[PDB]
Amino acid sequence: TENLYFQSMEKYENLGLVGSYGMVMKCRNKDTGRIVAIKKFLESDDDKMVKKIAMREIKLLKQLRHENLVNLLEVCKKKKRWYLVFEFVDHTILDDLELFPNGLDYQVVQKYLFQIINGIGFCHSHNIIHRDIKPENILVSQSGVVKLCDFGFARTLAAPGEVYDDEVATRWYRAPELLVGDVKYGKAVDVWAIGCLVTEMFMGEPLFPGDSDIDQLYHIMMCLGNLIPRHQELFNKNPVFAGVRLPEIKEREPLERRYPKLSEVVIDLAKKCLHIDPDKRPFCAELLHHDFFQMDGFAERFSQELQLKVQKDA
Ligand SMILES: Oc1ccc(-c2ccc(-c3cc(Nc4ccc(CNC5CC5)cc4)n[nH]3)cc2)c(O)c1
Ligand SMILES: [Cl-]
Repeated sequence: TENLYFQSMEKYENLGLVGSYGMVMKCRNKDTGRIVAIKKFLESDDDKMVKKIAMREIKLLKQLRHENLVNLLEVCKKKKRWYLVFEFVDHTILDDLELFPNGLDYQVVQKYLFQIINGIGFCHSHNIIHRDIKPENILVSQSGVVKLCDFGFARTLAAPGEVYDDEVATRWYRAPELLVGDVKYGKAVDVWAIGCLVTEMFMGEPLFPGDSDIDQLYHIMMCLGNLIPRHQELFNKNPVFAGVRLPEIKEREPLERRYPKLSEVVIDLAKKCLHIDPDKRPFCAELLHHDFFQMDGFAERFSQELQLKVQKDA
């Protein structure tokens, strides 16, 4: 079955390159009519140890089955190349943000955020750090079901140049530990990224839109103050930053000063996610029990709502 063995690509037709997401093809199932999204995973099966490691990744995808994650449907082979087949979701959060220049309605933000935190939380409990949270990487169904894509397979088989392209593309959402070169980052980098989406979704403005990694740090520190000493040490030892000094800042512009209309509950949520010290950020499950989701029983009501959406939407 679609779970047991490699399937064939004969039943698929190409419909233009999806997206952003590397080489991800939009295809249609000739037999079912189902529209799908196909990514090229392996170039060559030949390397015996390589294949060994690919099966390790595929096995993990098949175990990351969740309502708020794009589903891997099947794996196909053609010649020496392997292709992962994912579901095709209607649109992205970025698409909604471009229709709504003043930000999203409060309840739409609650529903999108709750789902994002839920999907990320599941990743963390399976020892996966998503590392690529941004509006374009968060898909939305016609029924409003959020689905996270792009977490691990393509990134491992990637060039030093693809690593570099990724870091540039996610620049605005990268936590300070990443920007200074901490290679022992943890799950907390996703929480930071979620923090970034809070004010963006409400205000229709990116939070820290820097032009470079030094400029990114500057935007972060102007709002949130000095980096922790561990981060300063990494910065000073990082060849990327040779001849560059960390921002000194006389005047901090705190978040509530920048967005004085935002309620204290919303500000509190963002600040929790945006701790400069990643140890001080909450974990995902704690976030879902913030007042922002719990006032007027939103989280409870919405969990039931979401379960019916999911079952009739799929
Ligand atoms: O390792 C990987 C690599 C790639 C993916 C991945 C899986 C699925 C998708 C995907 C994207 C997508 N839908 C989509 C993507 C972009 C747009 C933006 N254009 C708007 C519609 C006009 C709209 C819809 N459906 N499925 C994208 C990437 C993945 O899940 C894991
Ligand atoms: Cl859909």
